[PDB]
Amino acid sequence: FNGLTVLPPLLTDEMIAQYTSALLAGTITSGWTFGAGPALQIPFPMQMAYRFNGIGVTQNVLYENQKLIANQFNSAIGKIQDSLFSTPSALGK
Amino acid sequence: QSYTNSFTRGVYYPDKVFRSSVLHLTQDLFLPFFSNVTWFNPVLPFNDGVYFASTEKSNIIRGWIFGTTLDSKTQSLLIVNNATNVFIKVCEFQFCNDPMESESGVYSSANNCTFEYVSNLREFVFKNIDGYFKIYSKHTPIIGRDFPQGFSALEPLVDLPIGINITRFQTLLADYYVGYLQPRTFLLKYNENGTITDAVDCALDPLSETKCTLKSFTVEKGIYQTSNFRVQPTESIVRFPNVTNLCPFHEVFNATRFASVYAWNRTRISNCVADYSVLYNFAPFFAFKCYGVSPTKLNDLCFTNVYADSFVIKGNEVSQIAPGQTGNIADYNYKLPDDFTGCVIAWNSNKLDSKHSGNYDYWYRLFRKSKLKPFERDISTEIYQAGNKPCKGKGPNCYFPLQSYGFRPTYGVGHQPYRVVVLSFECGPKKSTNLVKNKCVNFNFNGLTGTGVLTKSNKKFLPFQQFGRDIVDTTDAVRDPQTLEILDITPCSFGGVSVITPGTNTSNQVAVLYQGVNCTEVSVAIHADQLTPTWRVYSTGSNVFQTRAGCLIGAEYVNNSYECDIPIGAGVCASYQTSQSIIAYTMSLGAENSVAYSNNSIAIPTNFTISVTTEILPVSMTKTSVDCTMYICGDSTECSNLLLQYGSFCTQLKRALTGIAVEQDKNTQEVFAQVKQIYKTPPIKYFGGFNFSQILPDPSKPSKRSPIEDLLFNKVTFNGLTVLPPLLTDEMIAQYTSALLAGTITSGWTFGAGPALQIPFPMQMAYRFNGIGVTQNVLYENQKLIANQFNSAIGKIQDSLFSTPSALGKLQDVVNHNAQALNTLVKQLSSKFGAISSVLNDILSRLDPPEAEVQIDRLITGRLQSLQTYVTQQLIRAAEIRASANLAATKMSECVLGQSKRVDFCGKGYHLMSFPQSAPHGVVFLHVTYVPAQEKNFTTAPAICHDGKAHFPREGVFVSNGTHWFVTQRNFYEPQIITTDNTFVSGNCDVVIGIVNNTVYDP
Amino acid sequence: SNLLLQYGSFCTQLKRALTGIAVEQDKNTQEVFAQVKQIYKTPPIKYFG
Amino acid sequence: TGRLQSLQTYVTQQLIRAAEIRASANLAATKMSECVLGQSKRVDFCGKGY
Amino acid sequence: VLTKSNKKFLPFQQFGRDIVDTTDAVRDPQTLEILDITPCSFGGVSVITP
Ligand SMILES: *[C@@H]1O[C@H](CO)[C@@H](O[C@@H]2O[C@H](CO)[C@@H](O)[C@H](O)[C@H]2NC(C)=O)[C@H](O)[C@H]1NC(C)=O
Ligand SMILES: *[C@@H]1O[C@H](CO)[C@@H](O)[C@H](O)[C@H]1NC(C)=O
Ligand SMILES: *[C@@H]1O[C@H](CO)[C@@H](O)[C@H](O)[C@H]1NC(C)=O
Ligand SMILES: *[C@@H]1O[C@H](CO)[C@@H](O)[C@H](O)[C@H]1NC(C)=O
Ligand SMILES: *[C@@H]1O[C@H](CO)[C@@H](O)[C@H](O)[C@H]1NC(C)=O
Ligand SMILES: *[C@@H]1O[C@H](CO)[C@@H](O)[C@H](O)[C@H]1NC(C)=O
Ligand SMILES: *[C@@H]1O[C@H](CO)[C@@H](O)[C@H](O)[C@H]1NC(C)=O
Ligand SMILES: *[C@@H]1O[C@H](CO)[C@@H](O)[C@H](O)[C@H]1NC(C)=O
Ligand SMILES: *[C@@H]1O[C@H](CO)[C@@H](O)[C@H](O)[C@H]1NC(C)=O
Ligand SMILES: *[C@@H]1O[C@H](CO)[C@@H](O)[C@H](O)[C@H]1NC(C)=O
Repeated sequence: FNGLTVLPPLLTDEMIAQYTSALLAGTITSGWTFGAGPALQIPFPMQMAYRFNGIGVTQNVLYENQKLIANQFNSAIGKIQDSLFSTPSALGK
Repeated sequence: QSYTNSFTRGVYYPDKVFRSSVLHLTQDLFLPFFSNVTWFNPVLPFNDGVYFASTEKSNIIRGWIFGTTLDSKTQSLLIVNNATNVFIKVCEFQFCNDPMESESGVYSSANNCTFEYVSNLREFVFKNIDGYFKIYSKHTPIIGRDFPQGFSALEPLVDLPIGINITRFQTLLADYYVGYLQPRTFLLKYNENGTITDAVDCALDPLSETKCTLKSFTVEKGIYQTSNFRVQPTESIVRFPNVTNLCPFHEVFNATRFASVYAWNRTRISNCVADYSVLYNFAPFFAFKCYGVSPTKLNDLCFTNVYADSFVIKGNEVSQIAPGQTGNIADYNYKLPDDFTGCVIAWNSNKLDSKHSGNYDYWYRLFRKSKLKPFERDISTEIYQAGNKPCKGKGPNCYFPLQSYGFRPTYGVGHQPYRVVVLSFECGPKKSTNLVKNKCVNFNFNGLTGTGVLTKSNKKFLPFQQFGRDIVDTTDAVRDPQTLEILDITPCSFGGVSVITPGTNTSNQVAVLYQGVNCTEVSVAIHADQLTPTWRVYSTGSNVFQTRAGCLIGAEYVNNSYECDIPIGAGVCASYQTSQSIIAYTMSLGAENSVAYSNNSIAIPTNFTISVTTEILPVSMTKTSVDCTMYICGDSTECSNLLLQYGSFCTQLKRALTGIAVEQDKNTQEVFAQVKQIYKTPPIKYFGGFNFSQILPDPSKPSKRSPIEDLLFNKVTFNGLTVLPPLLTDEMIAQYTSALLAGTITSGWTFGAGPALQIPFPMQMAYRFNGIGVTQNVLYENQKLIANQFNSAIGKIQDSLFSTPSALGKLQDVVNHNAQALNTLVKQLSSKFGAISSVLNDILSRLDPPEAEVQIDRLITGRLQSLQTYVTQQLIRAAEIRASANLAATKMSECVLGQSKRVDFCGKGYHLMSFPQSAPHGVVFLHVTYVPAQEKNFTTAPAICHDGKAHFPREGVFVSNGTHWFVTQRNFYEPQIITTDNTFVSGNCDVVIGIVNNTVYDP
Repeated sequence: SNLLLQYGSFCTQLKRALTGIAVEQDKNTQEVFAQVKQIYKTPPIKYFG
Repeated sequence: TGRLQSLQTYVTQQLIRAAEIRASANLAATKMSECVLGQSKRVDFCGKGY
Repeated sequence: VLTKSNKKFLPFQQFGRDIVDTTDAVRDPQTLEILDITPCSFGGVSVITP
């Protein structure tokens, strides 16, 4: 330009992706605890049981409908890939 | 005759302004640091001031001789000085003494000696500026003659109003060091008295430029923005179309016969290149009087009207050919206008306008009963009447109104025929040069001027388009006017340079990041003297690194990975390591840690830590009130009247500032005054082992502040601007802090939702464990230890603030930002704003009010823009601090007046409690949190299939130590034997995946 | 440049504001994305229920 | 004067947009510290529904 | 208000300013006495009305 300069961000996109991957891996393996100290491992069907307990739903239902819920999630995430892909105004902000 | 370096010598007092312990950055003709100094009766040229340090005790130096040639034209200055008093004679002589009573004063002459004046390590700054010869003397008689690399200011000794020309200087003899001065920028440090004890250069080193920028002599570790680099232009090229000499020149300029001199030819020079300068060589043009423009070449500008004229005149008559002149030509032939901007070119034409028998052919008008006007043609051929009787023919005083020139070859310059071209306007001089490519160069293509790099273009122009633009509306591509070729205008490389330093105290080596530039490009620019930041960091061949942020020529890249210390950009960061040097590394985003996830693998901690963390929040800002009239106008009635015409700008600014002040008051009111009644701590002071000494008020001192509050307070530190005191005094704020803390430590969180309800502190902490999914039985089971942990943690806090001086960075930043805003506001009072001066009083008693109105208006506009900018900045910062104060109020209403379940809101872990502490313009939250530790790997199963039915823990987790299956709390290892009161049943043993057979014993 | 020199520290104020904005952006992304102590890897190969 | 007023307008607009984006980034940090690093009980904060 | 000053002017400095470039000290050669220039008292007035 004419004196304007766009300074690149300190955190490169690869580093931001690495932070995202680390947060997501800690969320899916160690659950919610990694943000309050050392990451404590726990199987995902147990963390989902805890999260059902956190909304006034006893964990049994989760197990009592484990696989179905997975498919629901497996379906829901799929629609996201389409929802962002089809609508061009999804990333409006 | 050796060459040395001037270490820090050559600092003189620039102005008689006393200053006390300041850092003043001034630009003047200084002696650059570490410059090359000649150590020595040869002739030394006087290049715009010289630093002369004569070091002798034998008094060999007997003064100075100053001048340019000493040829009895210039005032040769003769200066002598024995020890303290200087005898100065500004004489004018051919020679000095050099072409007991060991003195020779013969010189050569004393003619026109207008002025005489009387008054070991003798250093003198000799300058000639503003008609003043300025000699600055430091006569420090050190014992010896060796050149000391030391510091000493130079006081102003003498100023003499000479107003003469000086180019050379020689030393009177009957050693010394000489250095030259250049216009530089220096940061002078005046001490308490007016003693400039230190000076920092600005053109040397990246380190001694951040000092100039920050107005300080000690910089802290970090990266500092500084001046912007640019690759300077290398050459300059001006290009024009194929020079069409085809103007009506040769037929007009080189015709054997013209018409009558009064009847000039319409030599209309339009729509062609008026390159008639070559014809200067065709004929010996003698009377070349170009009054408005004097082209020795003329090929660029296009103009509408030329009104060119052709004349045939004598020699000793051009005196009447001048703008606004009167005489025979002006009053009879053609009047030249007062603003006559054109070329009168008369050339002798004996070889083409003379003949043997007499060239009686060129008539000129001598008599006319009318006066010519500019840009007029006289057609009147009537015989002039000079007698009362009617004029018909010769005889009486009736001359033919045209006299024929008697052109002869024997006549002199004043009578030889001159053929004259008169260019009389109501092109552009420059010869086209060769086109350069791929070089940062100035270009002047067909009048379009700029700077940039011209390369080959693939853009196809339609055969009428000359320029080329973009959405930015900048000239991107130009087609060559001469060779008809297209080429783009890629601009010269530029950007910002930043200086990375580990701090003045740590070291002095630095790094420089030329942002957004190729290392090859910057190295090439360095090689062929192309960079504007004239200082060059010494290239070693390994101290140059390339990254997406730019070229970092200050350090070496290491393949190692460390946490970021000084952010460089694009992940790359720089840090000092000890051998001792600056290194650049890719930022390591912490240690990589893979959690060993499995189908059946859980880890429950068996221990914990009661951690305490500090959370510093700005809550308020300094309340500032500005009197618009007094700030803008120094109690001047005229300025007030002029300001009155600008509407309610002063009223608007006052309203905004008052709103900001009341907003600050409401901010501290909302943050600290959420408690109805001031609560008092009990006198017993025992809280079940918890200490609470550093946070409770300490009565054995004034202000009744806690020791941590005392550390916080001791750790943080004119012209219409007034700092209004806050409504709530710091004692009152401390009283609110004490009341909140006492209600927290006696009634717990109950005092925030109603009347305070007393409760023993261990019981309150037990319920706070209940609030984070840890049964109260833990606390009682580990009371003492936990208390000690808390007692330890808080203790470390007292050291953490004490040891680290950068802990209260945010509040100090707020205070410094307000101080900087006020300092800028008052410093722009000295800004001239394109006016005569920055003081209204001088303008008033220097100019009449009608003229002074313009200058006062300019100053008013500048100061009003300054005030508006300050007010808008304060409004933005007030909104920011309002958001921060709302956050602080939310924390005090949730972290302090209760236990918050929001993660990472009231601390880095499971929140237990929080304690507020007042701080200057802010609050500090001591967040007490539960951080589990001492993990233990375990095997888990979502269910338990005992009586053919699945069993799930009511609130626990099923774990196994290899052999026996227990259920435990999911935040603290407490195994328990599985029973019916401990699990609940749902269905049979088929849907659950990780179900495991076991026994559920009934009690 | 000389004419602009008489307008006081306008350019200095603008540069300080812009640098504050830049470091604010860096701090924004630091606060948003760097709340994790250590980089965690996914298990070598495994599903999650 | 014209160009410096343009610069001041641009800088003020950037400051206001920076305050807006700072509020947005604070909200994003709060979400990642309350919706990602834990389960939030606030209604319609981490999405429409429980 | 012109009061006795303790600022040691070296015998070449006529004026004396501060970091704000406000002349906080002057000395007339006739008196040759260094004196500070602390300004006339001012401020604001505010009306408390019920
Ligand atoms: C809580 O801790 C403080 C600080 O250790 C105790 O106060 C005194 O601390 C100094 C050392 O800084 C000791 O020499 C004193 O003996 C301590 N006590 C007294 C009475 O001055 C404080 O006593 C501790 N709390 C309680 C209730 O004992
Ligand atoms: C200033 O000059 C006085 C003269 O008496 C001296 O006492 C004082 O120490 C000096 N201060 C400094 C810092 O040079
Ligand atoms: C004008 O130029 C023509 C030749 O082009 C010449 O014959 C004529 O006499 C000239 N008249 C004057 C006034 O020069
Ligand atoms: C005309 O051209 C001839 C050569 O052909 C030259 O000698 C003469 O001086 C020129 N006169 C003018 C006025 O150009
Ligand atoms: C710098 O220019 C060279 C030219 O050959 C090129 O190879 C290199 O990639 C460029 N570097 C950058 C940072 O663009
Ligand atoms: C978990 O169980 C599934 C069931 O098919 C199996 O595929 C997977 O390998 C198991 N994971 C282990 C044993 O780590
Ligand atoms: C937990 O750690 C503390 C020291 O921090 C120690 O005193 C205590 O005994 C430990 N508890 C267990 C269960 O190991
Ligand atoms: C996981 O726990 C088992 C025992 O339950 C142990 O043998 C193994 O080493 C642990 N793995 C870890 C701590 O990574
Ligand atoms: C498991 O815990 C039980 C309960 O006391 C103990 O008797 C047994 O030795 C423990 N075994 C292992 C392998 O930890
Ligand atoms: C649990 O025991 C039942 C019989 O009591 C058996 O049918 C079932 O397969 C067992 N489950 C496992 C996982 O061993």
